[PDB]
Amino acid sequence: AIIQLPKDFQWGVATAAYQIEGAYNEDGRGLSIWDTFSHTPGKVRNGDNGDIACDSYHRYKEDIKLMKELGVDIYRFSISWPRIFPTGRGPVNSKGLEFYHHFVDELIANGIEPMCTLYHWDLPQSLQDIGGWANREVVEAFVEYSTFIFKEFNGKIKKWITINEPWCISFLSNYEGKHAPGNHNLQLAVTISHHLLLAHGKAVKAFRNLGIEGEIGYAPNVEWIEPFSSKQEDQDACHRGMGIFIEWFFDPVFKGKYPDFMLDWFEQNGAVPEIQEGDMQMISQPIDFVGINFYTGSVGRYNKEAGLLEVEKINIGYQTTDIGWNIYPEGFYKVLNKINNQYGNIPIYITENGACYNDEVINGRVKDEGRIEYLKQHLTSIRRSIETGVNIKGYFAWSLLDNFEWAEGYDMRFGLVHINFHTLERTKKDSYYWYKKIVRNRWFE
Repeated sequence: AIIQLPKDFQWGVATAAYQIEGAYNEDGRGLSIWDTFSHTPGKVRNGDNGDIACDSYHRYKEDIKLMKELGVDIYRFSISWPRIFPTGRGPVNSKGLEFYHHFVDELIANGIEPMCTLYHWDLPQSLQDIGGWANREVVEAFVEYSTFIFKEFNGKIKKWITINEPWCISFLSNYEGKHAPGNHNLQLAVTISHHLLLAHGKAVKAFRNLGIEGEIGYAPNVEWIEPFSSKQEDQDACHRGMGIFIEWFFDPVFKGKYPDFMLDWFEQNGAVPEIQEGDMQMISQPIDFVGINFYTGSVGRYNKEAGLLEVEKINIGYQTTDIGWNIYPEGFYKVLNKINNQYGNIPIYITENGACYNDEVINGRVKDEGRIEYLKQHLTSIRRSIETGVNIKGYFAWSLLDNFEWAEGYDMRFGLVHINFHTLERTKKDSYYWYKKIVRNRWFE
């Protein structure tokens, strides 16, 4: 069966600063909460950290050459906030600011549009010292940082993401404690989630006010959770299971409200977001597009002992990637429909989609056919979604390079390009060559 993507469909790859850059204490860069966290005993598998990573701070021209051969239209990357403002505020670090000027200019020189994520989890440790995202001064510090970057790049970067995956920044980082800074407190996570939406809306209003050229959105991750049965308790369990990703972070942006079923559930569990007057009006700024990060899904069954949301996620027969995530391309199609039906025809970029497969170099080749199959399946769901009328503009494969995968360290590879983390040698995988052909041909079988 032939799958054909539209002529105007945009192809990209995506990375994040702390995951690839390295040079963590060079050219004036201050520490982030992920520097602190990954050097804390027991927080990252194998004691990995992002001190060196792929060393893409230095080798960014070698990485840009990889992308021109690949043929992508857009490159999604992030800016390290503590590389621009080592303390989060105050004096600009000139070497860090010029690094991204050299990068963006060389990108455009090679014919690649930049898409910039302002915040991809590397909060300056100086700001975490005063409470981090729990402190509304850090929200303001984000606006001032974004404003600096907007003005600094108004000619060159025309696609912008404020906050990447606020669900991870808040709940995964401050309730489950698995990501930096590693707290375990539901009320704190609930309030931090509100502050991230506030930081986003303020960054958006700044973008408008200053008349920056281009378009701006944010990049939530979402899952599809299919009800185990028609029983109401299973329907509600899945409503909650997806609502923590979708309604909780989309309703404030699109409808100016938090969903009542989530508010009531949180309240029964002792948490209420601390909303100050004018917050909701500031959150609900109009955005140009939404970035969807999608990897996985499941079937959900009500179970009173299944965590806070009381939903048991069941693998009813999916393949899994090497990090253990269900492969559920039909869920991808369904979740995009859910979003289109609830929030309208807003433009959508798939700002992340990819698979962990830990395939090694053998005779100079990486035979990662599992990754090719994953990409085929999710690009098929995107084609189905476009035909159903979802306003999908492009696709970013996660990731260009194998990189530092947060609490999993270097052992969980997502790249199209293999990285020897001892030698920093790059090796194009089979999926790189496949993606290259698909980006050019715009069809596959």
